[PDB]
Amino acid sequence: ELDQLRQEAEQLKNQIRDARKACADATLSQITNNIDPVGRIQMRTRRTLRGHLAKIYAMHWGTDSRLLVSASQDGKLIIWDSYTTNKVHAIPLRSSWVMTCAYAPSGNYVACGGLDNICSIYNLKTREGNVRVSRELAGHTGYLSCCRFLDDNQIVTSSGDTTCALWDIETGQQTTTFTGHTGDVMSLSLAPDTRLFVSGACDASAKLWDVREGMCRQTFTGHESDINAICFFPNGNAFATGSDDATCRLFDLRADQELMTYSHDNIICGITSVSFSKSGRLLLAGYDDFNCNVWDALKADRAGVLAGHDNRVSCLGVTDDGMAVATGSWDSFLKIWN
Amino acid sequence: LSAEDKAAVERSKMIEKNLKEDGISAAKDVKLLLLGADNSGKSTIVKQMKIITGIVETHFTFKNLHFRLFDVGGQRSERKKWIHCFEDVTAIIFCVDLSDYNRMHESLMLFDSICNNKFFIDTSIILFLNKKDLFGEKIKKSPLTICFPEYTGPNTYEDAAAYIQAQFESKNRSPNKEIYCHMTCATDTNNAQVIFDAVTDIIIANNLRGCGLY
Amino acid sequence: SIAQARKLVEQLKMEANIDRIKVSKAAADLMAYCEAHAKEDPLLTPVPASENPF
Amino acid sequence: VQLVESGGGLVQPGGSRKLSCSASGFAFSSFGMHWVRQAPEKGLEWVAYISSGSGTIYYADTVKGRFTISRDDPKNTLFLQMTSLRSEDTAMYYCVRSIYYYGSSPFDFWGQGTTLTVSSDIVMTQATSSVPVPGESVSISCRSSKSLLHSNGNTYLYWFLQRPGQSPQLLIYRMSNLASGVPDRFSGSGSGTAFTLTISRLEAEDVGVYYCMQHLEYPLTFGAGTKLEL
Amino acid sequence: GVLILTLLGFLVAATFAWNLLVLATILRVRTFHRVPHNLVASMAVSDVLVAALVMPLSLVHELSGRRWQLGRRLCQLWIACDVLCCTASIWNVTAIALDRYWSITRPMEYTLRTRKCVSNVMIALTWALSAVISLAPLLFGEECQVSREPSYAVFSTVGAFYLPLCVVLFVYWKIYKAAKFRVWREQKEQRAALMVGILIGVFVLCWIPFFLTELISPLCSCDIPAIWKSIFLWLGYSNSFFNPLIYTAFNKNYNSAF
Ligand SMILES: CCN(CC)C(=O)N[C@H]1C=C2c3cccc4[nH]cc(c34)C[C@H]2N(C)C1
Repeated sequence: ELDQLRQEAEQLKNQIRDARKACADATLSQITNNIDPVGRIQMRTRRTLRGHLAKIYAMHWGTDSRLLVSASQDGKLIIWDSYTTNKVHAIPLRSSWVMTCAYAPSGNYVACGGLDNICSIYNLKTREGNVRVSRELAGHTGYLSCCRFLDDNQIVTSSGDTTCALWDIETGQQTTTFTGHTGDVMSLSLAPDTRLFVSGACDASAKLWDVREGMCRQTFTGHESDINAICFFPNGNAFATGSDDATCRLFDLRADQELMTYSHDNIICGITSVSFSKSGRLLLAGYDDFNCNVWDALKADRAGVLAGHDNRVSCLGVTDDGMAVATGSWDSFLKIWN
Repeated sequence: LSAEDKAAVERSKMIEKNLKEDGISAAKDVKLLLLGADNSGKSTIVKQMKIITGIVETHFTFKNLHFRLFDVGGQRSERKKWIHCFEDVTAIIFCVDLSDYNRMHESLMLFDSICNNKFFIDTSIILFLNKKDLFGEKIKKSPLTICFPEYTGPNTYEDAAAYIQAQFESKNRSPNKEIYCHMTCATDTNNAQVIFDAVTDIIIANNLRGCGLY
Repeated sequence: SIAQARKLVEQLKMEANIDRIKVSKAAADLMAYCEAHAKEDPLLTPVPASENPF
Repeated sequence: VQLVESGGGLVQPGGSRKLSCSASGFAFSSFGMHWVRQAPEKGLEWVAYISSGSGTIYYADTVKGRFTISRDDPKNTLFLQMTSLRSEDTAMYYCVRSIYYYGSSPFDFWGQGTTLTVSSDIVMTQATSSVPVPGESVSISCRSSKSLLHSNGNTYLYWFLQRPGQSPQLLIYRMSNLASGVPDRFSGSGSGTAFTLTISRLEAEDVGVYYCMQHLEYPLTFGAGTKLEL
Repeated sequence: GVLILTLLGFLVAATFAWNLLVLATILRVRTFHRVPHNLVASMAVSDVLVAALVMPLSLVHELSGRRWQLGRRLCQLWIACDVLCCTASIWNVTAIALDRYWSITRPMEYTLRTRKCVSNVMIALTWALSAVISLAPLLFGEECQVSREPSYAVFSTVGAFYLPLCVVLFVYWKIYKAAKFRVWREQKEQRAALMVGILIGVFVLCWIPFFLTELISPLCSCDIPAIWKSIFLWLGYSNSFFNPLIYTAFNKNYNSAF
């Protein structure tokens, strides 16, 4: 039985590959061939926020499309007012090694985490006119990579011990644990209906999870290196990923396979972050060569370049109303484009 | 601007002063990275360290400078995903235990990756050889042939220790990096002086290469 | 190893029995959403400077 | 949160006194502070204001050159020095805290005052002076001499309630927003120069005097006050 | 003789553009806003000012035989611009040497705010001193000469070139000893001595021939042919060409931006 089970595993893998082949009749490039291109897209820098003294690792927009938070290796969290470039809050962090941050949809909480292996929750709206720590979540055996809010009482985290978890803030415990990855989980993304989420790890694969039952639905493998970023389509039936092999790919859920590949011969550097537009016609990616490219999501053609940084672009972001794009970098600066 | 808009602008100015003060108070520190296999003497490298499973930070003060030491051994994951967080440190401290023939060929393997890393092209290394006394008493039983098979020489105390030092220094292939080596026992107390002198030579060399001499 | 291998086989079976649709149908669905919301995307059609808050 | 004021008493005309206030339960250094007085036969009147960091000081036109305001952060104390006291200065003096950033709620906490006895502005008009009125709906009105709608899209109108034998408390800020710890039956609406406050499903403990204040520019002005009686 | 007019014009044009490019790089590029870079900017400004107006009027004087044939109240703006704009270059070289000296002998104490403070003190006293040495023979006291008074040829010459020369020689001797003592080996040692030889050699032969005559003639009793004098004068001017080469051409962070 120590070898009979292995034979059945290879048999089921071949059935899946043949089933996907039968569902492929035409490519997306063939279908969308008779569409006028979007053209040339040029964007200018409208704001430049200063005040950080080290590398910037993460940022997140608010649901009101005016407020945003950012994290840096100087041990500070800063909340900005993008319209007037005013600083609202500056929260000192106990551990200076930070890798991710999040902003609650309601607007009353923020999240932080890093090499300490604790996710920390901060209370913004309270008496005494100051920000105080509300909860410390412990239980991961590796560094925290990403975190996202579902409500004011639920949060999902990914870590470097090849697991994902869902927590209850008041109790301080984790209700569900998601397992199956082989390498370190690096990125995470939530669906608009918040009933499923997708993850990508260092085993060059992506998995679809069910929040309630805590099971695994589908697995996607098309890359050749580590996966760093992931994002959902606004419709909710597709997602995109970025890897270290200088390539972005688009995956479909109902067809359960890959649809498009975005690549060029002049790029040999990795991809740090990806994001979509409000309509879904544009895909934005940040690279290691200090730039940011704009792709046509339906025709796999370059449209524009955003070049204003002196070091590596670490993070991206698009407002809920699709009016601006924010970028962060290792030169302690973050800019707002339009 | 309205009455409340002017009040908000004044709040941002005070936050900008606190941020400026904290940056000044942080630039006058020396950051060092502590690496090595388990049971190599990392925890007791300096007698007067004070702690201030993730990352462990120990700080001590000497002369007038402030030293910060970071220990990362509790992260059993891929180093390449977080090794870039320590790109701007002054130097790297490496510890090797000479009484253990099992950790060998693993300490050498770990030393090779650090010395040939993309983010550490021009970072010097301060190398510590620990437990020389117990290594000397052990050599009367195992003549270093068990650990290193390709060894031919008079192995009393020195040619054995000289061989180990030559093995680590051969891993460096670069003209802008220097390796500092020192042998310590379990009772030596002048470890802070050795670190102080090595850092002083590092800053001098960095200043010459900024004026076109090296 | 017996326990580890049994779980792997029990996972492949669940993923190998689902309902899949054609690529052509799914490609058309991706198109239709784009022209439906094309006129409400400021990054495609920039708004006049009067309505731009940046 | 607690604010306690000390001082007061009987002072001869032409004299001088000093008033103090003590804070406990919040961060005193991140708040601006105000002084507001209430004559025995009048309503509320603004006096002075000192900013966080002591960078800005404002005075009313009728206390300029006579009164002084200062703060002490290590000891958590606010001061007020008065000289050349006339008979019109007899009132009860309150101490109010306020914070200023995007989305905040200034004028949110008031203290219990101390009594003192001595032997181009915008005009806010509240036409109603008394209304006899349970289980019903009432509406109050306030008027302004100039439009309070700024070019940034904010209307700077504030409401307050003063129960008998108590200190005033905040109900509505910026003409629409509802303060914390206030039942949802209070609502606010209006436009430039015309404002209204609506109370639905009236209950007990809602009796008292209601005031409208503007925060567009200094000095800050109040209304006459409308009284609700059973 | 015809090509001589073009050759001097080539030196005049190249110097003005070369130092202007240096100023643009420091102001524009954000990686050159550090403490060790404000001093090199101040040297470029002095070399620009020499090439802009000091050199072209010198050619006209040389072109117009030996006589002036121009109006007064203009050479007064010409004599005062040859002493202020040339002394600044000499004293900016000294400021570079002193900064480098203290970065090698006191590495843990000459850094951060102390380095920024002392560097800005030097950049001020280098300009005030040249103003004093230029306007003193005007505010206090045909062919437009500077001064033949012996009371002035032993105060400006010593106070502008001879005193800085002693400081520069002493500093670079200590740096050479420090580099050799602190330790492949043959290649590094050869480069260390070659770099210092370029620095001292250019600074001496470009100024020492003219400045010796400026001291002997007002004290002794002897004149020199105008042929020899003309060659000497243009040696000094030709130091706003090497300066922006040596102190920026052979450094990496600069050549990176070409
Ligand atoms: C334009 C004036 N003329 C034409 C008559 C010159 O012959 N001028 C010479 C005199 C000089 C001088 C003399 C004494 C002290 C000094 N400190 C710095 C200098 C200087 C510069 C030096 N200049 C470069 C050459």
